[PDB]
Amino acid sequence: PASQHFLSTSVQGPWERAISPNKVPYYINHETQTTCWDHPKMTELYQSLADLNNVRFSAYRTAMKLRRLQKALCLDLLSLSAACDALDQHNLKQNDQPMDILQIINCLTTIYDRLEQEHNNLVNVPLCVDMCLNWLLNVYDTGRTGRIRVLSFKTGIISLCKAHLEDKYRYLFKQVASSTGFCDQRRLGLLLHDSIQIPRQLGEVASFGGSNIEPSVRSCFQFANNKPEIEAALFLDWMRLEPQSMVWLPVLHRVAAAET
Amino acid sequence: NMTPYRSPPPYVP
Repeated sequence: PASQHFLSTSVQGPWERAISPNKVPYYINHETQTTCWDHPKMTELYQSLADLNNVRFSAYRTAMKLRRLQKALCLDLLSLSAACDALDQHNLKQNDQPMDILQIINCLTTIYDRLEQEHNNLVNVPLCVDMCLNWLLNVYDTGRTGRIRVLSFKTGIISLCKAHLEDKYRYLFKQVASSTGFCDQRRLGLLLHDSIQIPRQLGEVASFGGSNIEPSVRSCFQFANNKPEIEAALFLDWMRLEPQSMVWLPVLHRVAAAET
Repeated sequence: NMTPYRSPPPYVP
C-alpha cells in the first residue's frame, strides 16, 4: 500500500512498521521478536498513564490522561474550523458510512500537514498520523476490521480538538440530529455511544456509567420532560449538568485551562 | 461483535 513509504519513518531502531494483508498496520520489534498492533510510542504513552492512577476524582483522572494523549497527538493545536476544513475536503459527510484506513490516513495527513506549516517543529507528520490512526483504531476498531464510521472519526477528532466546549457540543449534536436540527433518542444514542468509546479505551468506562449508554439517553429525555425530540439548546443545557457519560469532556477543558 | 480483539501477524525473522 503506497502510504507505507510515507509512514514507515514513524518508527526506527529495532522496530519496523508492516501491513497485514487486510491493510492494517502493525509493528515488529526485531530485538524482542514480537509483533503488536500498537505503535511503540503509543504503548509508551499508555504505560505512562499509570502515573495518573493516584488522581482521586475519576473525571479528573480521565481528563488528565486524555489531556496527555491530546498533546501527544497535537490535537490541542487543532481548531474546530480547521478540522471542518479537512472533513469537508475529504467529503466526510455521510456519518453512518464507513471510512477505511487509507481515508483515515488521508484526512489525518491534511490535518497534520497544515498544523506542521503553522507550528515550528512541534509536528512530526508521519509520527502524528500514525499515532492518531492507532488511537482512533483502538477506540473504534478494536478487532481491526480496517474501517470505522465517519461519525466515530468526527467524534474522536472534535472531542480532542482545541475548540471551545460549547462549539464541540454544537458540532457533535449537529452530526446526529436530522437536517432540521432535531434529535430523537436513537440519534442521541448514536452520539453518546461514539463519545463513550473514548474513556472506555482508557479503561475508565466504569466511572462514566458503563459502556451501555441507554440509561443516559433516557436520563436526557426525562430531563427534557419526555418530549419526542430535542434541539441543540436543550442538549447544551443538559450537558451543563455534566452527565456522567460525558463528564470527562468538560473536565478535560478545566484541566487544560488550569494549564497543564 | 465477537472477535473484538485478534492478534497481529506472528513474528517472522
